[PDB]
Amino acid sequence: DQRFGDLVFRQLAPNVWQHTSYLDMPGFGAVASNGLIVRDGGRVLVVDTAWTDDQTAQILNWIKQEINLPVALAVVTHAHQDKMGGMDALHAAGIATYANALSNQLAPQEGMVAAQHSLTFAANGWVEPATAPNFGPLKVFYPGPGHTSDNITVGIDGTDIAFGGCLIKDSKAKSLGNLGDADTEHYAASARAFGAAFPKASMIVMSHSAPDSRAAITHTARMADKLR
Ligand SMILES: C=C1CS[C@H]([C@@H](OC)C(=O)O)N=C1C(=O)O
Ligand SMILES: [Zn+2]
Ligand SMILES: [Zn+2]
Repeated sequence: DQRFGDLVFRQLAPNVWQHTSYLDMPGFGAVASNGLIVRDGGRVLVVDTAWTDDQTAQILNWIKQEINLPVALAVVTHAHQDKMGGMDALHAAGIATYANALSNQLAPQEGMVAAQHSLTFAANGWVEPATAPNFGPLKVFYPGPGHTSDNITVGIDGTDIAFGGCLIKDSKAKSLGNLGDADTEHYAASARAFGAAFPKASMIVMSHSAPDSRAAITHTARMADKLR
């Protein structure tokens, strides 16, 4: 995997890359955050911003250089900084942004810029397709409240990659990370719903670890069960 400015990029599959940015948090130093970049025909689709506007501009620059296709749309997976910190950059590049309607409602109070468009979901978790027009291989699933009440997840058609975002931790993880906004009562169930929603997916991309096996889902759920 490749360094570019302060960011790191790793190709996970033919038309799927994972982007990584860092933030110095005081007392623990640097923290990595992963999103996805996806080439679909003549378009590129982004899943999650970087921590900051500048890092997200860097993402766009790298897409210009390594793929040099226009960015059709971004999806952000909940209203925290690792996932929405760079909404202004995307808007300034005139890229269409999408989030959970709840994310857009929460964003002002979590100090984020709302996306331009709001996804809504069926009772079974699946995105209403009207609200996610022309997402190509991106299948968006709302697993229920866990890390945040608004956390959403994205599988990529034509790969065995699903993206858990901050919901899923790594199979050798010691805790569940920041639970200050979390739904402790439903977290295990939401992790497992994410599993069942993408049952064949075998490469689980996450916010804060390198891609992992489905034991990430299992281990995260088992960890959440001990918090209920
Ligand atoms: C490990 C951390 C601390 S750093 C990042 C934080 O970014 C603002 C957040 O989204 O809570 N998230 C997690 C997490 O449990 O996923
Ligand atoms: Zn978060
Ligand atoms: Zn996180």
